[PDB]
Amino acid sequence: LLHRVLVAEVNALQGMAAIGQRPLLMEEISTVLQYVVGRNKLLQCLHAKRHALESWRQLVEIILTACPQDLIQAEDRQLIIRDILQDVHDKILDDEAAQELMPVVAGAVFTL
Amino acid sequence: LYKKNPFHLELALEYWCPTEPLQTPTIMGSYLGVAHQRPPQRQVVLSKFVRQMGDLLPPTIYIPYLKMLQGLANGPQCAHYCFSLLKVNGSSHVENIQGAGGSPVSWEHFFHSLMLYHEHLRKDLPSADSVQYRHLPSRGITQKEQDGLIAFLQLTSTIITWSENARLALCEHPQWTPVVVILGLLQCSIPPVLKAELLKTLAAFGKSPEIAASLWQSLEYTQILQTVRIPSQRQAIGIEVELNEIESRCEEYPLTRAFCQLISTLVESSFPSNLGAGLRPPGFDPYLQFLRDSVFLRFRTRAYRRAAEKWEVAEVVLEVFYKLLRDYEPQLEDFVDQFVELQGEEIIAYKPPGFSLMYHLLNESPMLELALSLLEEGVKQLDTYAPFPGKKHLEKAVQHCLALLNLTLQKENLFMDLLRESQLALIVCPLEQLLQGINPRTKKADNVVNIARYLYHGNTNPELAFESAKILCCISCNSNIQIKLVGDFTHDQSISQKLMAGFVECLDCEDAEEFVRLEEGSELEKKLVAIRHETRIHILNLLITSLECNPPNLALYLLGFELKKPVSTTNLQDPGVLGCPRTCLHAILNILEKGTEGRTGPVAVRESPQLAELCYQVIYQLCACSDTSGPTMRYLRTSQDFLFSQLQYLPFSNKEYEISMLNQMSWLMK
Amino acid sequence: FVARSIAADHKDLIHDVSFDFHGRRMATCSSDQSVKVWDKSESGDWHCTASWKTHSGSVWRVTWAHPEFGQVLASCSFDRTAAVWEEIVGESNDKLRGQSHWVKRTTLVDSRTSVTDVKFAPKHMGLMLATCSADGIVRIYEAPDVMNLSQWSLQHEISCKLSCSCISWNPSSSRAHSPMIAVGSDDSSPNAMAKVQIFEYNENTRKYAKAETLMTVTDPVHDIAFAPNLGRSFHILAIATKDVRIFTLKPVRKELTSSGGPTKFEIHIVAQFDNHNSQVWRVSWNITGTVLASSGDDGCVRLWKANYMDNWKCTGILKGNGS
Amino acid sequence: TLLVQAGLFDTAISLCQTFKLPLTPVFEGLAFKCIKLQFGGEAAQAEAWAWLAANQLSSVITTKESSATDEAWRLLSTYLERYKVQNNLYHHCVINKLLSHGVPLPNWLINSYKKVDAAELLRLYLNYDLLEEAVDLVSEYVDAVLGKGHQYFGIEFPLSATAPMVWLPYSSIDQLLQALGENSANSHNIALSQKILDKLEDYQQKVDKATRDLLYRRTL
Repeated sequence: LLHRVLVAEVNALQGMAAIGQRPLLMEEISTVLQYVVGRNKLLQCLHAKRHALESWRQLVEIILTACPQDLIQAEDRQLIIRDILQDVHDKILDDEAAQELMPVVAGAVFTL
Repeated sequence: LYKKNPFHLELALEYWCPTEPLQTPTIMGSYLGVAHQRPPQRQVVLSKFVRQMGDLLPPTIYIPYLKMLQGLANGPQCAHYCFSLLKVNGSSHVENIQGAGGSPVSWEHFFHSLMLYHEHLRKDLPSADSVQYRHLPSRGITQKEQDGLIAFLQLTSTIITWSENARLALCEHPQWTPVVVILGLLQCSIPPVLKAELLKTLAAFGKSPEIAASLWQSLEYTQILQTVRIPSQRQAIGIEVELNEIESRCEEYPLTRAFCQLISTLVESSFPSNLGAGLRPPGFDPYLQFLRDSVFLRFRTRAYRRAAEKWEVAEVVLEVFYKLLRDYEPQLEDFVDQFVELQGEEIIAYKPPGFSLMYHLLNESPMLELALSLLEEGVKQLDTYAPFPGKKHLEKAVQHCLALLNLTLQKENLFMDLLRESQLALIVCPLEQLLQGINPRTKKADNVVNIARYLYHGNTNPELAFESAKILCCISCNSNIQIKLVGDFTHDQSISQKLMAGFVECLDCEDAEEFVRLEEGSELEKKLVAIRHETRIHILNLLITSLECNPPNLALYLLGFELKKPVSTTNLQDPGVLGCPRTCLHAILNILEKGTEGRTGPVAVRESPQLAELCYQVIYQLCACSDTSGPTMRYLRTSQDFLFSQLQYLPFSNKEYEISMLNQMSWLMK
Repeated sequence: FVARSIAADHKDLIHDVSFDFHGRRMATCSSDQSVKVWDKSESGDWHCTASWKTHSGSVWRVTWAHPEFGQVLASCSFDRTAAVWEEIVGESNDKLRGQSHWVKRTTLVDSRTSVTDVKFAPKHMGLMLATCSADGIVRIYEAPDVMNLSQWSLQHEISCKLSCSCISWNPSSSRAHSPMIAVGSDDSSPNAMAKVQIFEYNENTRKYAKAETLMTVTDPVHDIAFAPNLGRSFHILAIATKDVRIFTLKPVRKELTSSGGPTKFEIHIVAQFDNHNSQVWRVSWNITGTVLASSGDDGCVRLWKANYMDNWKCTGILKGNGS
Repeated sequence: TLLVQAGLFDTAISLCQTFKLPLTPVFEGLAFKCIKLQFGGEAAQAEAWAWLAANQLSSVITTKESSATDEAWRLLSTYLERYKVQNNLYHHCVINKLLSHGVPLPNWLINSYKKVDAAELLRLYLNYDLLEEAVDLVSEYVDAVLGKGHQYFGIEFPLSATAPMVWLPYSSIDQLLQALGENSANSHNIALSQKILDKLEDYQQKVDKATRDLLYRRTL
């Protein structure tokens, strides 16, 4: 749709100058479309990382809320939660870390 | 021999030799100045043989030589070198307009011959008052000149089918004017076979859009189809008579097939929106009326000397309709009645041919009867597994028929909402619902069931199983229709067992995503593997969308649930156990089960990562829903141990497919 | 408002007055067959720096080019001509005592009847000059060089099929509105149901195609003006007739099936004002197109503005006292 | 013919001038470059500058364009106004090339050719079935002979007993009235025929008076 719309304007530009600029207008349409393919990859990656973290959080919280207390003892259950908390924290205390994950991460740190 | 080149190899280039350097300025990637290699002795003898069999050609070798040149003109360079030979064979006869001895295998001899036949045939025209004893008119073309003209038209048509330069530098010629001479000969009383090779020569010329735009106005001006029917005129004129009075007299149809092929090129170079203006309302529909109401709706009526040609006619008309619906996108002005002044009266324009096609597919039309009773007739021949005359043309005529209905479903919602905003006083029905209309032959709703029967041929016609699975995926989106598909797919248990087989047969097929990337492979094999893979993806999407539709749904049938009980009481079992059929659940498991013994983990997680992502999603839906989960979460442990045998291979790892692997892992953790 | 006054010493009725682009010079033209140029001193006075005969008829308008084309004037006449003039520095030929340093570079002669109005185009179109005349035609002339202003090419004749009284170019510098010219008519015939016509340069034909016709302007028209475009998605057009009128002209977005035709407008009357109690003889806009001025047989210039609700109202009356 | 295919038109014209050759292929080939352009894609629009800049158009002026395609039509207009000595043939050529390619004629080309022959234009409109533009061409031409803008049809002097005698293409007008009447089942073919007939007596009563006014000035 974006390609059809940008090409429609590059047909609506009725002039001598626009006929001469038409190659460069298609070339700049090519960089805009490549950036938008990048934006679509970014949104699908930020979905997939977040969907995986939500699925992992769902698994951890069933191990904690629904499994019997006589299948993980009072010390190993504590070590598993102490270690998971420290690993779940460092991946969000690093400054490259995606902000879309923070509502899942703090949501896990609360249950932990 | 050289007449086909299925691997593009231009091997006829040993029979050519460059007399002029090609100056193609558009490759900018090498610096090795290879100075003037001399052409090899093989090529220097062969390109000499092609020339020296032209030396003083006797009338017996003439047609063999034109056919030898037709085979050797196959390919883009082969055509340009043959065009250059036929040019050099003429460029010698200057001033000496009495010494009749130029080459009879040259462009100028051929176009002058066509102009002379046009000049003579258009002069014997019967002035009415001459009612007395004529002798036999010794001016009709004899078969030796007809079959020579056919050989030269077929040579011309091969050359211009390939070389862009050879369409332009013949149509540009101010003394050969080939479009005007050929359309002029098509108005004359010449045999329909010579008219067919003339129309094919126009169909090969009409590839260049500059030629096509002038050809559209030249066709409209020459009335070879009569678009302007005069109120005093009792007889039509043009191909609408020749089809119904000559071809429907011979039981062979070369003229109408060549006309459909001419329109089939001239749609892909597009048609002028003002086509016919001032002579009639502008637009395409007079050509669509001929192809629909005089060709297509009349292809099952006619008798045929070639039992194959009944299908050779169906291919070339459904191709034109497919192109006209492929490239048309609906717009709000299609739903506004544009008026045009014509000889002082205000008259509405002809709507787009794709709007005309949408309107004729979104109603209980004779065109939809003929489409759906072509899909029935197609399966009804194919389910014999036999060879039959014209089989490949029936398989294509089914392919274009499926692709038309699929293009309707892909554009239907937009067409139906632009009709709601414009408030135009038409009625149209969803194709999802017209496909459930009572087939007048079988007296069942079996049109969708006959679409789904192409899946039982998925190994033998993957291009029919692909469009079938994709059409069925689109129709599965309608939660209203799901409950009825379960009825029509289970009312006949013998058909239901073929439907279950066809959905499983496409999924358990072993072809991997690897073969679409390996550059060594054939185009046709790469294509067929990609078509089989899309067929799996559309079956998994059909299952995914169907599982979130309320029970009973089509996925609960295809996965093996007991839809004659409450779903949660289903006793799922392994294939063959108590006579359990193999189902899409045993296929979705097999796709993920391959490699679960291996240190490398599951095969589809590596070799089909998008197939694996969708397979884990179906298993998640079958475990998250209340009434599948009881049967499923039993079965996955009692027969496959599946959650242990898969979780041992976490995390999954490839740097290309991160998004898909995070989603595979997302569903397995869920 | 505060008024300063100048004795104009024209030997008959003045028909028009026009500022230069900077408001530092003004031109005035008369029935005495003259044009005068007056320059504003750096002391805040004004002085008549040139005063010459331009034509053989009464002069009906005078107009300036944009200064990227120099110091160029155009004037139209009852003798059926228009003339183009350039101020030359240093060419005052003493051998011909009492000629002007404003040299006539050309005379346009193609009009069969009195040339009623003359307007240079918006500069982004090039050095173009429109005229109109009582043969019912608008003519568009064009210089192939900005220095050789003797050469002017007639590029378009536009047939209104009614007498022409006034013309207005659309001042849109935006490449999303095609070049437009509006044309008024003095025609007193009751047979011609509309006295304003609008021509778009429908690029897809090389021609000023008629886009619109103001079917509510049934009464004769003396002057016409498009409002300078403050980014608006719609044009505004003022008209001088039996009353003042203000129209909006909003382009209808073409759906992608309507090739080769001109644009079409959603047109409204936003205002109609009788308050002159008499005919309206000029309409001109301030530099931003937010305030209209208009004159009539009441001996008042009246000022008109939109309030914050687009209710156009009269805001001021400039009137003579006779003291 | 090679220079015309390249688009080197003013050097083809310079060669026609050194060898007496007819300019007809130059005008037909430039019209065919305009036709290729008016149905032309984005490549053909860029290809055009590489021959437009060859034809010396360096004194450019803006705001004159056919959309994109444009300066091919101005070069063609300028050549039809520069080379006036044979101007029937070069208008007839360009119009026959446009009509054989279904292109609606530029109104500048029409109102240039009306000043050269409105009958060779009316012959072309009958050769190409343009019966409405033929009816209104006759409707203007008859009124131009009655002085209502005579100069748009080249006419020095409109119908008067003080002028040369006038002429009209009645052969083409009889054929236009037949070409309308051949479709007599249409009510507006009858109305277009009446629009000619009623106007031709409104003209011929004035030819009768002008004849009587003239005979009374060659018998005194």
